[PDB]
Amino acid sequence: TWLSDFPQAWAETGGMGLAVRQAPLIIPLKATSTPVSIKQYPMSQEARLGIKPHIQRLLDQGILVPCQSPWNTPLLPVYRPVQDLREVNKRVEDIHPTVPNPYNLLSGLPPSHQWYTVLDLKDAFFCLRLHPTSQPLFAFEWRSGQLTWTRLPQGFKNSPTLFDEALHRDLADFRIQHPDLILLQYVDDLLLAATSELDCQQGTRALLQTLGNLGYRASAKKAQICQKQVKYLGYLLKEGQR
Amino acid sequence: TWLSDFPQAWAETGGMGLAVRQAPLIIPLKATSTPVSIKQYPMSQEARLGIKPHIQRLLDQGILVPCQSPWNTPLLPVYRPVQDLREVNKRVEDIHPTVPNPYNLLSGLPPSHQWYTVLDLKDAFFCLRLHPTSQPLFAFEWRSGQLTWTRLPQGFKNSPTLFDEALHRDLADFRIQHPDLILLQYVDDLLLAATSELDCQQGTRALLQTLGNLGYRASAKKAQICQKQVKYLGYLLKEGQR
DNA sequence: CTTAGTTA
DNA sequence: TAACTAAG
DNA sequence: CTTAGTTA
DNA sequence: TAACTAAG
Repeated sequence: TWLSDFPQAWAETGGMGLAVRQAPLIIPLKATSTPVSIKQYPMSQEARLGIKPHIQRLLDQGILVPCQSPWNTPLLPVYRPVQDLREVNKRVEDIHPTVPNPYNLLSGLPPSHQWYTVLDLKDAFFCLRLHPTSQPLFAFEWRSGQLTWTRLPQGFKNSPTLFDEALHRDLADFRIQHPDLILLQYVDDLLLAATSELDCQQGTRALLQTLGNLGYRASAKKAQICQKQVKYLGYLLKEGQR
Repeated sequence: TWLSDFPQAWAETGGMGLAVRQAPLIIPLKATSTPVSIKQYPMSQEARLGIKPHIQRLLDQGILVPCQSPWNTPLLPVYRPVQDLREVNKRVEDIHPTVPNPYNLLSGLPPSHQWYTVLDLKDAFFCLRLHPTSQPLFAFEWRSGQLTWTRLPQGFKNSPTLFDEALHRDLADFRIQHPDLILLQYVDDLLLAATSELDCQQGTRALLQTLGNLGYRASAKKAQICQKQVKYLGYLLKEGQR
């Protein structure tokens, strides 16, 4: 089936992603910013044990590395690790928000394309590398020393925009090679639209092959492939309605 | 002095006023109104004894009379009697508010008239009679039976406007007979302005004589007569300033 | 006393 | 939501 | 855990 | 002013 033909494209089979064509991102600070080091709220053993294997997996994957940084933000003591990056966000230069609202994005769907494929990318932000100069920005304490992210982190205010822009650059060629297909991108949520079941299945094969090649990974479990009706961005797409 | 020449004009000497040229006022109700009878909150003996001689004086003066009315509003249990006429006010037809704001009224004072007389009328509203058909509107309980007002009452939403309009009608002739004088009226607060101390003193004599004749009474105690500087409506009038 | 409107 | 504030 | 924004 | 509410 779909899973077997494209082992590289699916998170289930291809391993953790890494966007090989994308240069490691440099994150510019506002002109007056200096590092802020916020103390870690003491964590209960229950929370620590809950979070631990997630931290170990990320270390194993090279997504977290040890560091010493003048920056520090807290992990929430209440599992799965959630970092409060608000004080970092305040010190990072704003970028223009280029991610379209879903209502506007969907206006780009013609009544002519009614065969749909929906993919969502797994651990999307983690596919984007962070330049070593920007890594220390995102440090947190783990017990003893600090760890930090080598990839675009959750909770960082510019992650959705930077990811959406990176994927747009990576999929520019695909769009050109398949000028009849409709591809909607909302950060990590993709909808491919076609006129026929055949166009859709050939399109979908090409999109998966392309994604896998670029280093992105889709969720095989959640994939809606070549259906006349799909869920996308909390809409039900059917009869060309919605 | 001023007090002796005009015994009729001063509250101190002329007795309680009564505007003899003014027809007893009829107070129109809104189209859907019916009487409201609000129970009297029990009054402490302390309050009752405090209020009593005021009530007796008003009865002696014919300003309050006994009655039986389907209307009733409460006197406040916490001296000097204050009637809560809000439920009556809600049922009475609105009139246009014609009393100018003091800021606008004072704009009518030319730099040329800098000799001032200020009078305030004592118990102004009580000078205006209420038509017997409208008297029952304002009834309250006194202990046992009801009493009501035979004159325009305090706390009634249209009293200031109706009084201001009535006094304007009564002083229309005076204005015509003294076209050089400036007369400002703000309900019961009057300012007469003149070019010279002589004009002011002759004007003031005429205004007092006219007021006394019409049945209004000014406070001799508070009167500011023929001064180059006076207090009027919480302003200090001096040098033509304010 | 109750109550319409504002501020905390 | 509670507390004031100004009023009748 | 803290905190910016809304509602009560 | 207190209480929620959604977030990082």
